[PDB]
Amino acid sequence: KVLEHVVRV
Amino acid sequence: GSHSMRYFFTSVSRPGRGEPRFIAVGYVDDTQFVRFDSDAASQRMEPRAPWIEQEGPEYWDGETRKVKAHSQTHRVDLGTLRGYYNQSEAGSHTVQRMYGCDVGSDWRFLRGYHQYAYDGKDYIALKEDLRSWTAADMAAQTTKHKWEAAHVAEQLRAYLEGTCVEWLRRYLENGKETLQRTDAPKTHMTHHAVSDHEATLRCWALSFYPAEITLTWQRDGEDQTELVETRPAGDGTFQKWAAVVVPSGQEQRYTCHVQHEGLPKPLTLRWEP
Amino acid sequence: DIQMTQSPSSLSASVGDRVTITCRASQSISSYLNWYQQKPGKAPKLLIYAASSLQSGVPSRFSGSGSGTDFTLTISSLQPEDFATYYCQQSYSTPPITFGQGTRLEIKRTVAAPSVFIFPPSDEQLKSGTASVVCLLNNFYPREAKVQWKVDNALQSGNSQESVTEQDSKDSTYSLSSTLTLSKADYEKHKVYACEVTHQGLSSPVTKSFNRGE
Amino acid sequence: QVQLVESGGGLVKPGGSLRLSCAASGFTFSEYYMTWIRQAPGQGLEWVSYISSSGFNIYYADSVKGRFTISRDNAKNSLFLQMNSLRVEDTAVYYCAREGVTDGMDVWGQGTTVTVSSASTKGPSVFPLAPAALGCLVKDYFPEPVTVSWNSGALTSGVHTFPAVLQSSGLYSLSSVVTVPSSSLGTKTYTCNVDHKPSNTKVDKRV
Amino acid sequence: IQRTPKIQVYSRHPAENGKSNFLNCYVSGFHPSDIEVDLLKNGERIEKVEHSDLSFSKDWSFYLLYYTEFTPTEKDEYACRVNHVTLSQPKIVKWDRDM
Repeated sequence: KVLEHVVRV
Repeated sequence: GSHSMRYFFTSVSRPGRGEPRFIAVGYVDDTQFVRFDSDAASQRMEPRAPWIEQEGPEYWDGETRKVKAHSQTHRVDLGTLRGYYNQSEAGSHTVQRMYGCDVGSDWRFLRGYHQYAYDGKDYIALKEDLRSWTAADMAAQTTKHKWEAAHVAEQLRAYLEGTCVEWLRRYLENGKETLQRTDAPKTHMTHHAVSDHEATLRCWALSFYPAEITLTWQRDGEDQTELVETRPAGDGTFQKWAAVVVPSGQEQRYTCHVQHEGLPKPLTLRWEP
Repeated sequence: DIQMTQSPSSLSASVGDRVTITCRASQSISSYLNWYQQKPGKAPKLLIYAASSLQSGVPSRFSGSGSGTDFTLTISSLQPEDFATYYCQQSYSTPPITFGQGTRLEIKRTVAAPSVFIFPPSDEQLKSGTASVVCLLNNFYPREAKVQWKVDNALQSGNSQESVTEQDSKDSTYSLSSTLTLSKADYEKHKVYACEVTHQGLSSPVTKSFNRGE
Repeated sequence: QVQLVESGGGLVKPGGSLRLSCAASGFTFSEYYMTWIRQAPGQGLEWVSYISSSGFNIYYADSVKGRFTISRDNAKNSLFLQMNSLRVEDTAVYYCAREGVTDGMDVWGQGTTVTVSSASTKGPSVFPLAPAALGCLVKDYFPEPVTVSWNSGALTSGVHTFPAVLQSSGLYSLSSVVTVPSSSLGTKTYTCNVDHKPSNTKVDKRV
Repeated sequence: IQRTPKIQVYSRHPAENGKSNFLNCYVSGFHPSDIEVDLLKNGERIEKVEHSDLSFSKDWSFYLLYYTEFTPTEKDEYACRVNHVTLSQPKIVKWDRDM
């Protein structure tokens, strides 16, 4: 499964 | 043996042509099983394998939601990164992301990755211990202090040691007939004349799986040659060949050695006219 | 500990105008600013994130800009459903997370003078040992009004409280009530009571009074 | 659909204790950090607490340090806040907020109300206000709210019910007035209906 | 950081005159992602060509696969025409059934 969210740079 | 699951994300800005382009693909070992394209008509996560189509509708709903979240973050990142490097709003740029996990023969966690790139160059990457970051540029240093003050590696570590491995085991259980197979290469050798005083011998290896193979030439037991990249055959197998130019009459001195995990013992080919 | 300072604290506008709110930070928050919107009696709602990006499902008339320490929220064309309170929040650190003090947006109309009434304390409350006098203002605009309590021309202070309704739905006016609390002995000591009201729409302070016993 | 639901807020006394909850559904709870935001009556938003995704990093506000305690249970999708040694300045509406997918906090709860006071349930006293316009004064009740209607709901145009204010003694009081034509006033008779549920009290007053 | 694609034209199965087969054109190792690939028959462009999804390698360079169905013939000639931003002119690669 893919991640729930990613953090912006 | 060992197995792995990976996810690839790409975002390309288009100045003066609307929204940027977003593409996402998922791979289990060397087999692709999902994809998402922003230019397609469905705007959904689509399956690309037979064994993944037996999931419920909630699976696809969650996947679509999460991939759209990924695209939103990538669209803010394009702007911010253009800001860092003092670039103009005329050109198109690219951001790329990759993460996944590995398991061993006992299906237990071995490694996890998470990498980020901008314009084809490394930007920031998670180290092997899953707690620190590697930033080879001053702007990545700026990003790295923000990410180390906010504990992002905590979510990444939990995810990789949990959900990644659990669902990888589930996928390997579902698509067992396809994912846990090995195909030995059907190898043979050809011969072509290279004018009056030379010839070229070509060693083939067709329709094997997975993509890891080794083709080496030996003349009387010593290593030496042209190598091509392992190419997809189009239906789940791969191909490769290697060639060497020999003086005429000395073709009986050369041998081709093939190593693959689908073979119990490495094969050796000799020219048989 | 980064202090966020909004300006102004209240702003009146009419349907179809252009609005602008500012948020000032104490130090440099490069692009970590979010804007919220709260209708009276409900939970907040995210509008803008990353200081310039529009939340999914929000009309395109909202827009945000700015970076560093000076930011802005702009509404190109007001609608009847855009009158609410707006907050700014920083995402640059933790702990703590800090919000702005808020900016209320109201509807503008023409000036209207208040009607002043005064009610004497009934005997049924005098039986219990407490006297309460009420001065009422009715259907005025704008909200700023001043009420002074005078007892035998002796200016009072400290023992009064006020309550203001919300802007009306039909004519967009307000109402106000100021209550003066006294004991039985202190109420029996004096004779004449009056409230002095001062409003922009009035040409001069207006006073209503009544005589004790009558 | 993602959402949060609070529960547990009620009426407590100074020095007492309470435990709030926030049940999540529609997403993976163990991948987001959660917060507690409060809003005093007629004031602005104020941050209270914070807990990370796995629960290793916890922060509190300076005003609530040493008295509150936040925790989470990732297996059951639940968030808690243990409030001990409560003060009067802790009266507010509390929200649980989930972090955003890119920035901010985009999922909020509906809010639960917490009241800290040292007064007991009391019924209201109704007094008439007559000198046009007239009304009736609702005084010294607890707790909030009361509902005031005129002529059992027949007189609805021109009625103004002001928000209740907290007196110095810890009790509430509000007023309700109506503007009527002077000639009509003498003929007919106006009355205000006050209903206080928490005390089971009903008073009808003739002005 | 701008790389030139590497092209390979081949067939899925061993080519045999008169037996249905597939023609592949595998471009790899390029950056950026915009590329123009066509499969030709006797110099004319084929219309029913399909391709795979855009992915990248460990060095962040992209790759694609274009394929179409064909029937080998002793008289027909096949090729692949590629154009990229790093190429000053298109690159034509003929199909040699011994490679």
